[PDB]
Amino acid sequence: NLINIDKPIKELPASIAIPKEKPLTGEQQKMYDEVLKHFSNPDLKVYTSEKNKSEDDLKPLEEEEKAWLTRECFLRYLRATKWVLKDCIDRITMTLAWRREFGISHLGEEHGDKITADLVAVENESGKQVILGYENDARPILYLKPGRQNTKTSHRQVQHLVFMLERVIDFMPAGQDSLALLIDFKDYPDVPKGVGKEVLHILQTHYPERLGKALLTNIPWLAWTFLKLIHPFIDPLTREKLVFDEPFVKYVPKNELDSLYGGDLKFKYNHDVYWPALVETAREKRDHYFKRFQSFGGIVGLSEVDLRGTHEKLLYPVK
Amino acid sequence: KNLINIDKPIKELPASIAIPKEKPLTGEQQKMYDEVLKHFSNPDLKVYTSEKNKSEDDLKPLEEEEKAWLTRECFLRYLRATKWVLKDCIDRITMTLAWRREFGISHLGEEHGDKITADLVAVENESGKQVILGYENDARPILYLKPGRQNTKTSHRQVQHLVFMLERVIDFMPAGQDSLALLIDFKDYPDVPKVVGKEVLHILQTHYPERLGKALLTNIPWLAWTFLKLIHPFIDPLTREKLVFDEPFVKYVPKNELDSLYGGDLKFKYNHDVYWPALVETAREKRDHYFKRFQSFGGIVGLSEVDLRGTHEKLLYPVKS
Repeated sequence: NLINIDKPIKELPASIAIPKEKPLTGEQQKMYDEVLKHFSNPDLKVYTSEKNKSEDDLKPLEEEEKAWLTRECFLRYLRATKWVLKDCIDRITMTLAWRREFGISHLGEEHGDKITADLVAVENESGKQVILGYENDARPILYLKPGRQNTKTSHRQVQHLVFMLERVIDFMPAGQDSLALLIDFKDYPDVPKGVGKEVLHILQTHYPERLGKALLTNIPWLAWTFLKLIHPFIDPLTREKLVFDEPFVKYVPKNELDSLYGGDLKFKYNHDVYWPALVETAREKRDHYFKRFQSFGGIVGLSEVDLRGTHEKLLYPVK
Repeated sequence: KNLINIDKPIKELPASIAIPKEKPLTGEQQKMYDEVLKHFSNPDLKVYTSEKNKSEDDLKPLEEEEKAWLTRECFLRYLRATKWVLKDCIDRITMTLAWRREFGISHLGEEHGDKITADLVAVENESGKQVILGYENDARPILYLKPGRQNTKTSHRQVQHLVFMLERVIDFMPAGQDSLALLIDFKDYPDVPKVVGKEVLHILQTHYPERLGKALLTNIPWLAWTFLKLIHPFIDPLTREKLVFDEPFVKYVPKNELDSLYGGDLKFKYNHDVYWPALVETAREKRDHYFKRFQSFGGIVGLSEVDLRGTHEKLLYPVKS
């Protein structure tokens, strides 16, 4: 039953359906239109930095930034800000600024991103993070294996994290915009061997509505006890995202899941095979996305369903 | 400099720490309190002899020591924890009585026949991984937990030890207070020689309602810290408020009531042959007083811990009868 695999799975298989989008209410539609109008302003200028935000340094949206400002981008921020228009606009604006500051505002090193595959590659050499497979709801899977840590604490560790989040996002199927994390806390002895605050700020400020599901395994009994103690007091919606003490096959198809966790995929991390495959696959996805964006006028507010798809006519025409 | 050398628990709340005032009950809360009281004052009442082996065919009346545990404040702890739902309150109190029987702590002390004795669990404390010491700003007694000082293998005795110390910190409550403060230090202590989870969870979530007044956390591993910070915005405000981290502990505890390791004035070194007998004796003396007071006031269900733990001659909370 085992399937030997050493590279990311490039497409969502036909056997996993795309879940239907939660419908907008009439009023939600009206403030969506307000966010679109704000960011479609041809004269709009936004900050060039978050940590060094200055009212004296503002620059218009580049082509690649317009491609990031999608229908679904607006919706992620609208949901995250509980549909408060000013908070939504302010949040999108500060993420645009942070993406500039951080070196990822260009949708790929091929458009000038300072954060490159070469810069962060060494961080993945022990396979502490792996993009592989899709779950029941068509979310791409990112494995985090902190016990396979291979490098000293540094800001390159943060850059590596953001790079992979950006790549797992590249892997979203048309019609899905959240990911699933699979976190294995087991220590791996076979692997030899400020940042915390920065990682926290990025995760809570600049990736709204990305966490679809977090599957936790090999939790140390003490942390587990504290998790269980706190669990009844977590809000129901956040509560539902966390999975522990359950078979991962309840949430992931067997042929999409590492065999270490009950699945059918026999995966061994081989850097010189996996890494070029990941980088190339994501690059191909970006190229397609950006080519679609240009073919549809290169405007703000296009849908990721259209940008990541191949249909000739738009599913979500703008205005 | 201003360090105070101490090696034993502090026996009394100092006069410099005020006892927080108790918020009055509404007329409706009073009526339902009276209902709980009526239920447990029933002379014919019989209760399960076990929780894990609960059986409708094995029920026994309340012993004298159990009546002494069924205080006004016990009722109130359960009423608050059950969100003032009477049936849930009565059911929960009942199952804790059963569990206390099963576990070996139904008698308010080894001196009344408890299977859980100081001797049984003493070895679990030899490295000082748990310490009862001092009182915080709201007069809560302080229990230090130092998981990095673990000195024993995983076993049911570790659970017994945990319960024993919770019961002791409860013995240390000042009259007028019934919650404790936990101070948890996650640092690894190498110089303590390197050498169930479900049971501990069940006990903490089922049989100690409304005991956690404050949890002060320190030396948290950065990864666990990150997960704590990520989940924090989604924890209900009431529980959120109980947790303190990345704050000076002197904000929550007087300096002369706090271990110097955490910014306090108390230079504490754990010395088992000094600390342990002092703890045991102090708690014992507190139990003796409480139970003597209970007997002096008729030995009935529903007496107030403020009265049982005090010395005033006349009852502040006479029982409705």
